[PDB]
Amino acid sequence: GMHAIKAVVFDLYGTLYDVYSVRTSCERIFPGQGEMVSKMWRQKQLEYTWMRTLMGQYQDFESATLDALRYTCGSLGLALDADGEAHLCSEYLSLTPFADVPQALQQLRAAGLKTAILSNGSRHSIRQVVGNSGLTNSFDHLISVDEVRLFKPHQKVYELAMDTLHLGESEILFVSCNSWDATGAKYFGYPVCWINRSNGVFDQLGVVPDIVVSDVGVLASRFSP
Amino acid sequence: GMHAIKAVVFDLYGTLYDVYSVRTSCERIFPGQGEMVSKMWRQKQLEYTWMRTLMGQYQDFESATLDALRYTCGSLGLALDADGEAHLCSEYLSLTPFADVPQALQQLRAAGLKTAILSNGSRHSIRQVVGNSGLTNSFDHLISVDEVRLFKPHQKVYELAMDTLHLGESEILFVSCNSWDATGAKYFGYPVCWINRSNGVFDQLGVVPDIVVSDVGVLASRFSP
Ligand code: NI
Ligand code: NI
Repeated sequence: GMHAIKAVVFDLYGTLYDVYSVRTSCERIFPGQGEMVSKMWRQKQLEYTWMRTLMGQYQDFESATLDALRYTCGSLGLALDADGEAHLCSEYLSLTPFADVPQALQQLRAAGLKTAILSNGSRHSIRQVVGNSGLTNSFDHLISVDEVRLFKPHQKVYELAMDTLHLGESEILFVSCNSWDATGAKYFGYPVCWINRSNGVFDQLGVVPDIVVSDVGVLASRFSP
Repeated sequence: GMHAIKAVVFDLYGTLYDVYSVRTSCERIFPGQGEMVSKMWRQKQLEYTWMRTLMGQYQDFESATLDALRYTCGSLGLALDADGEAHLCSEYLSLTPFADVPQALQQLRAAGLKTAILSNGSRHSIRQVVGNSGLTNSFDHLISVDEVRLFKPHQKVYELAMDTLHLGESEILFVSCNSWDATGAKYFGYPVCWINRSNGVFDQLGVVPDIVVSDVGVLASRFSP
């Protein structure tokens, strides 16, 4: 009556879609160095979300992406012209979905559950990545931190899931591959499922995730129509 | 009147003291993985400070340091017992000052500049780092984030320098090697010095620092007795 999961809420980047899709195109421009440019870019992208929220300087995710691209190349000593910048950025809008995700999502819906994305992306960025993958019909709501002008893991961002879904905290399973994000949402109050894709270890940020699985299809296997 | 620099506020970790001085202890305990352990430990320490602040779950710098150390080891498959934690964690209370630092501090006071540390450190960790290196006399104020229960670069942290100095925003030159920290102060309102020791590039977080030098020694040489 208040205690059981009714909605599954996903982060977008790194749980549903692979942010290192962009390595292929970094590789073209910087031969030999696709992994490392793209590993740094993502890291500093996440850092800039954190720093701007802590500083009171919100700028949307596309902007933070560019700023992080620019730092990363200057930092690594690499020239990138305007056309490079433009193309590598446009590439964040067409990340590949992880291979378990489409079927996982059909089964979550088949088990009678609402589905939503809660993400640092702009409204546009989210619609591009989901739209470009053809999984537009798989989600009931697509929620952007645009709505509050603060990034994860600010507590006002997690609040948007329950307010959009009109559900209690215990009714929402928040799902993420990133520990620090599951941890934010758990402190907000949602039960949390950590996807441990990599065989790693949870953050020591004071909280143990309710559910741990190796992939979204496992998560899906947990529910019954 | 209220437009000229009167004090120099330093941050501690990575500007005054080398956070990688723990490297030799780490390499002894984890042979062949000591640099990695020292890099990741430090990076996850920073991320936990930013995470706790953003999630409203403050815990002091020493607690963060232990958390990060346990994460780091779990993540690398390195086992560590209770005594090894306590050992390595104690090493962080004894960081090594950069070469240039003590004499640069003697030279900045010799100009009638007030001098403070404003640090993410706890009241104990600050005293212990500054104290064990015998530099306690060179600072007029040791200020910890403990008085606000908020880590950098939250704007309330940067406020404490001007309140404790009883000075104007334009009369404090905040000095850090960490551009994200220099960036946070600048949005605060203080003029910043970015010390660029490693020879890199400043964050694309929308501000440009006011002075750049390569050393605190070089900075000290800009101030007349
Ligand atoms: Ni119930
Ligand atoms: Ni003046």
